[PDB]
Amino acid sequence: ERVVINVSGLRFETQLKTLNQFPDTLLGNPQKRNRYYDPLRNEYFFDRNRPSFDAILYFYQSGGRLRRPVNVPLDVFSEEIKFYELGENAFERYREDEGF
Amino acid sequence: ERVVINVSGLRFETQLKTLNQFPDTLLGNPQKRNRYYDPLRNEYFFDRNRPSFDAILYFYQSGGRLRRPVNVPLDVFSEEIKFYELGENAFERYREDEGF
Amino acid sequence: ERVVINVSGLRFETQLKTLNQFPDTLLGNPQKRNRYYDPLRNEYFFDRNRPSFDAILYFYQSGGRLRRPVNVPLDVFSEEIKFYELGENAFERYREDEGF
Amino acid sequence: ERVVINVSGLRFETQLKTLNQFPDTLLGNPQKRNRYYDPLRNEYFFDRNRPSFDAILYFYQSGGRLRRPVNVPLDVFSEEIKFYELGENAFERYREDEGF
Repeated sequence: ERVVINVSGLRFETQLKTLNQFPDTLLGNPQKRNRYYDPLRNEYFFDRNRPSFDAILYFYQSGGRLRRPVNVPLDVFSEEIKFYELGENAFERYREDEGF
Repeated sequence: ERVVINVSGLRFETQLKTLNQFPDTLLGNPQKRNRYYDPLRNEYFFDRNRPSFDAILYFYQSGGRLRRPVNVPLDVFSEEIKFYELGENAFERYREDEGF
Repeated sequence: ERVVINVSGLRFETQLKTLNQFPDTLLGNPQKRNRYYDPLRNEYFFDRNRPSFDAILYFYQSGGRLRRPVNVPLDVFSEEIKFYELGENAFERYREDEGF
Repeated sequence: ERVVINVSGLRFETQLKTLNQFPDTLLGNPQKRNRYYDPLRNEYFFDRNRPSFDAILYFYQSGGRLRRPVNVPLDVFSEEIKFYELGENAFERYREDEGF
């Protein structure tokens, strides 16, 4: 099943299975992701930072690799990983990787 | 209400409420933004630099965080923040952040 | 008149007047740009490098500012400015700006 | 013949001839690329990293120039060139270019 995630007009596509492998995240939990469903467009809409999302989707595609894009600052990216609820395990890895 | 902002073919989407929170800017003022409405496509069209716009929309989404993308030079970005009329408060913060 | 330039699937939009201000370039010369018209899609198609094009269109929008994106290497960008026939005046400025 | 390659929602377009010049790669071999055909959308779908793909398509357009985008880390890019089966000749050049 193909899913369309619209981040501020930038459309990402993936399979439901890709998101569902991390069920304790916003996009992996139907109950949380469905709060963001747009019934008019059959998409999930986020009125959020666009350049961070490459990395949020790749976290799922890669089975857990969390990497901040260089064109996106630390604090911006930190707020997005928290919003998408990637988990304390992933936040720990990220924190070691950047210093703090 | 969903808004489509077409910057040189790159389409951004946001909510009207997101833009309207900064009413003393081009995109937050209906009177100014409507000069750029494209009645054929039901979008606002800007024939302008594309890579700067991520940051112009995120200024609204973040409630005021103004950040220059690294792939975009200082002078290019400076001209865009002036064009979008982000305000002297925001221009001051930006100026401290980059030197000048 | 709105123009759609499809660079390898990345669609850029501008006005004809924007391109026509530099008539001695590929995109500013109807005779040269029309070799790339796609009658099925009513677009100009280039099966070329995508990240360089932001900067090729901005050269026209800015009235002549030629800048290489940082995510695009020198030799890649040099080949694109030559292909788009931006002119020896612009190529000189670029050459000073990068060394050689 | 125009081909649409959908990488996680980012659509790339090229000509079949462009891909077919490197027949010993995934995208240059009909038998391998067709495993990824999406009959509902008449596209080839890859649920993969988006920022690396500029460079994978440009490898074909340029007749062999393989370059890692700067916004994409070494290990991420290395996994994509292996997946797309660009060849040991190209992997050797890449390895010299980055160290290892």
